[PDB]
Amino acid sequence: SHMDPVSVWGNTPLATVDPEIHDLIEKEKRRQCRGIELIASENFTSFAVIEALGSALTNKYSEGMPGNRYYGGNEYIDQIENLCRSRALQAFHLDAQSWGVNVQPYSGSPANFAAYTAVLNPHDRIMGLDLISATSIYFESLPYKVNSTTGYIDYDRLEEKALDFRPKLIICGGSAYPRDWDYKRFREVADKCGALLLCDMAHTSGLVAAQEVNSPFEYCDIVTTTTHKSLRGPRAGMIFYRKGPKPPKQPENAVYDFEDKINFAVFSSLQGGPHNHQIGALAVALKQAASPGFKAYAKQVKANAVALGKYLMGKGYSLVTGGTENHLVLWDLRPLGLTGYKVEKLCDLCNITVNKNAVFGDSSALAPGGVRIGAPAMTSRGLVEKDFEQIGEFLHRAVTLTLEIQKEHGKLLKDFNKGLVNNKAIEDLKADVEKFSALFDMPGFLVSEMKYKD
Amino acid sequence: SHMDPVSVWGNTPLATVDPEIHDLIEKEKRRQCRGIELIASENFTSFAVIEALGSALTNKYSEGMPGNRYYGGNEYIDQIENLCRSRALQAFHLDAQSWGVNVQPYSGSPANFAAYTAVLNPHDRIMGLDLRISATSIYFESLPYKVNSTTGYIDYDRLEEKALDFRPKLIICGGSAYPRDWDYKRFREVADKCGALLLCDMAHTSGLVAAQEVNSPFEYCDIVTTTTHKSLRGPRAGMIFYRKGPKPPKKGQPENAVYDFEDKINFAVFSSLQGGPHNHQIGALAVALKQAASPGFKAYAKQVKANAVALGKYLMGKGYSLVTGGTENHLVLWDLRPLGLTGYKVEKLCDLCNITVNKNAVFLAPGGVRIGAPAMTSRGLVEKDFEQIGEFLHRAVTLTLEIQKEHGKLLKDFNKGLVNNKAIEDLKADVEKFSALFDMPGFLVSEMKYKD
Amino acid sequence: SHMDPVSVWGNTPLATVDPEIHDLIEKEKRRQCRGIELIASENFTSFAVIEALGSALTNKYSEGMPGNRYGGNEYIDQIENLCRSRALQAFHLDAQSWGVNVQPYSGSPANFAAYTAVLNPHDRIMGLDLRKISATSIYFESLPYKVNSTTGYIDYDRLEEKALDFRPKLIICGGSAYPRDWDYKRFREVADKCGALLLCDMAHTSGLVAAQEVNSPFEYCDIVTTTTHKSLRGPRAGMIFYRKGPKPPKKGQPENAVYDFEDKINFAVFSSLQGGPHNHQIGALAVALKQAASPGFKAYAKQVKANAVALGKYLMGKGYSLVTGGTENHLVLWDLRPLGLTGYKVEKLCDLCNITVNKNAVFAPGGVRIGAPAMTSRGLVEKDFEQIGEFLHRAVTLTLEIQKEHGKLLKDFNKGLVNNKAIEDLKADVEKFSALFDMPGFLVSEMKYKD
Amino acid sequence: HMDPVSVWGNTPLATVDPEIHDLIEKEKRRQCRGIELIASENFTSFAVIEALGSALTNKYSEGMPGNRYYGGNEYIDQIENLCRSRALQAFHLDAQSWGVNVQPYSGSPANFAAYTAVLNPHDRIMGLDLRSISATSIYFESLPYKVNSTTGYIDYDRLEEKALDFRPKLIICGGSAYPRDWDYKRFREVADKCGALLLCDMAHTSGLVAAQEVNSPFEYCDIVTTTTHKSLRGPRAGMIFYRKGPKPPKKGQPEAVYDFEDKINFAVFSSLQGGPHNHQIGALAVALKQAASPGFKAYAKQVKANAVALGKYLMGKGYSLVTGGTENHLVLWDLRPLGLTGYKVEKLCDLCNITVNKNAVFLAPGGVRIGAPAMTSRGLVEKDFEQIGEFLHRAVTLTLEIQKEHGKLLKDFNKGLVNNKAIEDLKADVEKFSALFDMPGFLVSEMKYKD
Repeated sequence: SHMDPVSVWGNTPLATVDPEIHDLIEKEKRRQCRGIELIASENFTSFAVIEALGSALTNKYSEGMPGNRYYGGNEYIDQIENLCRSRALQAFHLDAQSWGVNVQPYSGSPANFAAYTAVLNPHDRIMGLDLISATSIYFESLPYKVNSTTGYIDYDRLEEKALDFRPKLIICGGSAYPRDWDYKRFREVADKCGALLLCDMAHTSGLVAAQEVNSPFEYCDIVTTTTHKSLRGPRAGMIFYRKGPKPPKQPENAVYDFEDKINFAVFSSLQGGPHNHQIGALAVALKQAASPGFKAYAKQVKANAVALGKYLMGKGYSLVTGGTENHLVLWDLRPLGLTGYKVEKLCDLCNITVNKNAVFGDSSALAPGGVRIGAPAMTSRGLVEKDFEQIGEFLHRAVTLTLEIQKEHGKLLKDFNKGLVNNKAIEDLKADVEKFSALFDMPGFLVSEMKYKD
Repeated sequence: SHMDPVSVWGNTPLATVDPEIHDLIEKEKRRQCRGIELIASENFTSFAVIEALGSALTNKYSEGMPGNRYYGGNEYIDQIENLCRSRALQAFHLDAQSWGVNVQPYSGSPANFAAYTAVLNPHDRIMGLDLRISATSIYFESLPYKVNSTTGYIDYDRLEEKALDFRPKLIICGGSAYPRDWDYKRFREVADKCGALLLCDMAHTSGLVAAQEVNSPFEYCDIVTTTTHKSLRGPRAGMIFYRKGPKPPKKGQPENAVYDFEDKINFAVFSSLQGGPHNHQIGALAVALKQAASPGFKAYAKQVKANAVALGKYLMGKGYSLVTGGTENHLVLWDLRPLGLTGYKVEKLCDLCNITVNKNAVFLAPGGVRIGAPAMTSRGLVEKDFEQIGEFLHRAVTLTLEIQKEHGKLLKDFNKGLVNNKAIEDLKADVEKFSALFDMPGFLVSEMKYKD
Repeated sequence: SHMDPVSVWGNTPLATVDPEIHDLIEKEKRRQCRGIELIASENFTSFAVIEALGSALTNKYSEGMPGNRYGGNEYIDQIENLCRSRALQAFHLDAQSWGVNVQPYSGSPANFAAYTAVLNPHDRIMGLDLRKISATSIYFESLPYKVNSTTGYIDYDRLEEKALDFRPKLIICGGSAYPRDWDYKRFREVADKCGALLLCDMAHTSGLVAAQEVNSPFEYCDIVTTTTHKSLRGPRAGMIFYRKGPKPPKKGQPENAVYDFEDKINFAVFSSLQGGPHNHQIGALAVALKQAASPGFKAYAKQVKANAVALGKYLMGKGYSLVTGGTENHLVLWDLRPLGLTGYKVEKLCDLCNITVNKNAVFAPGGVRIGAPAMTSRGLVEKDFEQIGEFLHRAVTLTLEIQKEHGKLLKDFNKGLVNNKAIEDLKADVEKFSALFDMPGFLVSEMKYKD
Repeated sequence: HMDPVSVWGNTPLATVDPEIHDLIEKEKRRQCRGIELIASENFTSFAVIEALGSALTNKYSEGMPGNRYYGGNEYIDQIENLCRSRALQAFHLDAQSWGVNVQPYSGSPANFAAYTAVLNPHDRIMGLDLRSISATSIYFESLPYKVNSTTGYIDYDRLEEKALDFRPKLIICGGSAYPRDWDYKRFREVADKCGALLLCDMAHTSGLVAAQEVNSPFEYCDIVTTTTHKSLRGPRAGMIFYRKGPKPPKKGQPEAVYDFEDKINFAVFSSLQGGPHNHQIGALAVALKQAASPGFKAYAKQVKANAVALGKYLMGKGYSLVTGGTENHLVLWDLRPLGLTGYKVEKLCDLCNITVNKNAVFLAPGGVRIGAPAMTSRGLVEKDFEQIGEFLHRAVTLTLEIQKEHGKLLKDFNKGLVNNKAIEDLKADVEKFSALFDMPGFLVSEMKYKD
């Protein structure tokens, strides 16, 4: 009849209001620190970020335009957003006269689409790596591909394809490319065909901020990013855009027209307001990302991926491009006669989380031939090159086990699956993974206070 | 030289890692519980939802397809999303054989655009209330239907006549400033007459819908979308509900037709989810949907409606004019044109008095103000408190009119009477004294940094 | 074997090379003589036009831009130059304010090149009863404006209200079955209020327009398209007229603004003429346009309008209902609903009686559209159109009888259309009537089927 | 009052319009007193011209395929039905396997109606040398495939990779200047491996195809479109062939009929405002009857032998041909080895009554396109096409001299063309050589402008 008291519904902890969800989060906390997390797009963010994320900021509606009022109901939100904006420019070593940033998109993908909406008309032609996204529904997409021999982006064919196809936009960035990007060559191709040049640096934005990979800002018109990957932030989106005078190519005294179009495109995608708690949490992560500690983290992420890749190749496994210059290694399993799904499935049963991933020369996108392995998340748990060699040995045992099950039971998934049940070798591997994982600290929550202990 | 230990960067609380951001959040925490929050799209959600939001779920990648693995890496998020889905159907009294729900969209707006992508091709015709800017207007062909220019109600006849002429593939109902309920039956008849899909964006009133305090869109609409932080009192997140199973008897329809939304909506959402959903939103939303299904939430929803009614009765008793002369939901739309005031003038002055409202068009610069009850109600306010809010609103517009009668109707001229104004300072102080009397969900006023 | 010599395949007349087709054309020549041709879009063009249509012009390729060279195109260019200048002269247009492109194959592709030249794909278009789902409704975004459902006149206030809400980039005026003139001024005011281009498809009334017997669209429209075989009495061919030169004073228009239609229309037409225009249509149209500028053509246009009025006054005197209760142009829209007869029933009964009309929707199509241009061209005047009025009255009287003795269902009604002496008598009466009028375009003295 | 009907309507063109009469007579002379090497041109038959210029131009029909055979459409429907059955017969098509729509005004609108029937807007299309500015590139997403840059043959491997990356909904084959036959087998392979419909626009060689002198696209394509005036030697008109009946064995295909017919007819009908050109359909029926004649087969074979023989002659003088010769009606002459633009050769040939088309070779056009169909219809044979070869050799020779004596920029180069006795001498031999040959379509003996 009457309402519940505010203290009952509104101030009672999750543990009491919703024991089922609380119990599942606790089980997920334990999962995160009792296995080996090699999903290349995942990180373990800081408690500070998580605290800004889960705060009263989730209550605040704001318009979806860059705030400037700095008074009234938006006084503190506007200040938080101003901090997010400047810390963003600062993290990527950008001059505010030449670069602006919008931190309002909910996530990377709506940020990308808002950017496409700002600068393109519907059906405009777009080229990206292996490019069904809204990108491909509402625009005319055509992929460029890696060189069949080297695994690097085939820049000559990129230029020939762009000249034949005439894209209004060329997208840099990938999810599974283990090398850096020749943004200069991309600029040259884009200039030869009249295209805008945008980088989606989602995966390596943390390496970018740490100046451990080439900066797309040197040559790209627009740079978008999701913020939770190597950046180690909340799940949020950002759009960087050039400001001021255009380099010459073009009418006299041309200035970039990106700012208003992008702000309006984002604004019009933000019905009900942005996630101001994400902006607040992103501000915290951008501060942490500008620190000397974060530069060292980013060097360790690269060093860790290199050391895992050296361990794997030393056992005779094949890496796409024969190594890595970033946070991940792409492992080609075709020379073993294995599918990425099989290795991913058996790894998962041992609490090692990887992603099956297509490799060049795959027949069907239904059966990818590789696995993708990233270092950000376990590096954040404090792992260094030697720990990543142990991870290599865990992976070596998992793939070895996968070969044995396949050879014993068959390559058809139905037959392959027979070797996964009551398999002591799997159970032994899984136990070793848990003992190893349990050796490391965990950011974002206190393992000491977890509900499910060892 | 070496990495910071996990302890240092990773478990240190926000107050030490980032005092500036910690401070601004504390100031914002004070603003939320020391003023009068009438933004119709705002709520104050529960501490429990916030604890789920701010948890290790933010680290978990998932593919962006409805989870069914229940083993391995996704074991626990699959269970969480599964509870979110089932609790969603329960909160809105839906039978799983008839209705499915997708809880993966980041927010309401990409939830809507994914719904449109699933069932429409580019350039298909759409009509909505005041639908033009938005991606909806850019990639589809949109024509607005409108409210009757004298009653403020939706003109159902002109809607039918536009629909018959324009032939939309999709008709959208739901809106942000319409103070009445929706004749969804009529919308269904109009949609059936022209062959349109019928979609409700129930964002603002989903709380009342789940509590069965307003008309259920689900009776008549093919798809219902929602943002979950307004009347529903959840996190900021999105859901897409869609019909499943046999389509109703319809002339010329192929025999044994079944709805085909599920796969199309699932693929469109998945293709909009690069890097995965916000699994912390899904967990926080499963907490809100459990709270929405409580007996206390039905009573919250009745109270929201009663509070809006009673604030409206107070305003009209003072001779103010409300669009349609009352409300059937959580808001009141205040027509300020007979006062010779613009909505921005009241919004501005109110803002300076810690009363947050929204200028809003009525029936080009908006001549009205939208005022919502869900936020203040959530702090426990009842009708008599909304009459006190009414009196605060009455003082603010009285002062607004005084400023305009002394300094002028032009904007720069009006902005003068807003500096060093004792009436403003008196209202502000009184609003704060009043606001400090009420409980506040989500955090503990007691443990706040900036105390009274 | 070897090739037939040129003379055997290439110079032998049609009557020998293809007797079946020859006989078919001769039977059709006879059908055209021995019936009352009331299809409002038809005419009987001149032998001179036909002689230029069927000439060696059909062999000539030209690149498909307005010929300006006057070489291998020396003569086709001069023919086209005459065609353009006669086009301007026939419609009383200053060659400094108007240009005309005469290369489109027909009216439809002319309109679509016009749209292609001034609009982007999916741009919004409004036309009369504009949805047959044409390229206009598929590649652009179309929305009809309509006639007042009670008076049958165009509802100019709903038009404006619809255009303010829909915001067309292009408003098309002109119709196939509208029996009144067009307030182009009001159309311009509506188009100006909503930022729309204004185009008139004057296909049906172009002959009346040239003779200045109806309002001229050129006073107010940006573009004017037309097919040339209707009231204009020419070959089947298309033309696009467009404003050129400085734009006239317009609120919110930059000073010294110019029209920019010419090169976009030319390129759009050129891009649509794969393998070149139909230069025999251009020569034939040149002839028709010369004929349309004559004092005889003005009197013919007056007579077309007098004839449609006289027919309308006759049918109304028998108690029939016409949409808008009359006509101001070449046609009459007969509302058959007060009688319980469908357009198809009246249309089929007339067709059996050698009277060719078209079922037409009115404010199953419940009306018939009847036009005066074709019979007027055989020399018929008002008294002769009143006799057509009587033939039409008899045939609807006979249709109402078949439905009254056999039923309003189609299969039930077709019964009465079998071995009906009344139909046979009406058919013979129409035939004896029609046979006595002259026939342009060929010599009845040389026909194969003179009886 | 109105003119008497006979005065405006039955008088001949020479009386009504002496200006246009004169121009057509001059053009008739230009056609029989020059060398006409436009590969898209032919000289159609008098019999075709008589059906083209007939009372058929007066008849309105709906634009749906005709089936009435009674009343107003009695004879038109019979003409159309003959046209359709003769079209199928001219290309040896089982009427259960193939349908044909004969009402498009011309080739280009036939193509667009085809695309409108089977494509949605923005669907991807691939064709040879396509753009990304026809209505095709404007309303669909087009990407070209190209010929091997060094050999000039279609690069079928790059065609395959391009189609697999681009995923067209429609692949178009056919070309305007490709001097070789088409591997339709390969094209159907490529289309199946990428899910595409396969359309052939056979405009240029449909004459060769009907006579089975080149590969039949009907073996491998879903839809075949054509204009009818080229090698087919008919009227300027268009034709859409579409498959009917059982679909061929496909992997995930229900146990499925072709679905083109109703979609094609509706698209064409929706493009036919005011009705088809029924005189074109009549004239086309004549052309198809003539195409299925044993002499037409001899004509087709002769067109190729003339193209070949002119190729071998120019090649034996040192000139380079794209692909080193021809398998059809044209040769494409690569003039880049001479430092001559196509325009410079076309210009000088034109001053000599030799009409050729500058053409882009494998960025001003680097060669010229030469066709055989037109002069082969005037009866010319191999020895004569070698004489053209010699005329052409003299033209290029004289052109090279002017470029040496005056320069490469047209401004300077042009001075060589003034007061050029060699040019004048060549024109006379051209004209004298032309006068030796018959001409179809009109009697040379009866022209106004005699020798």
